Amino acid sequence: IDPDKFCSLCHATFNDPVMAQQHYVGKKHRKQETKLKLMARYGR
RNA sequence: GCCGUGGUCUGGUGGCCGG
RNA sequence: CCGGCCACCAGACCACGGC
Ligand SMILES: [Zn+2]
Repeated sequence: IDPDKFCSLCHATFNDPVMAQQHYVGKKHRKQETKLKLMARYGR
């Protein structure tokens, strides 16, 4: 089953089931949110 | 010079789907 | 066994900031 998904934190779109889950628990996403969150939080 | 994120590329493993 | 897909790990390259 292929459920469309989107990684707002990385601007990446998903098509495959494992394609999404694998990325959500990945390195290039967890640390990505860190820099993104910092930018948004510091942008005030 | 190193450190942290990001992106592509290079190699190893696994899963999703079909034949 | 083969093909479309993602992650994890390390290397090369570059942008930013810290020391
Ligand atoms: Zn992500």
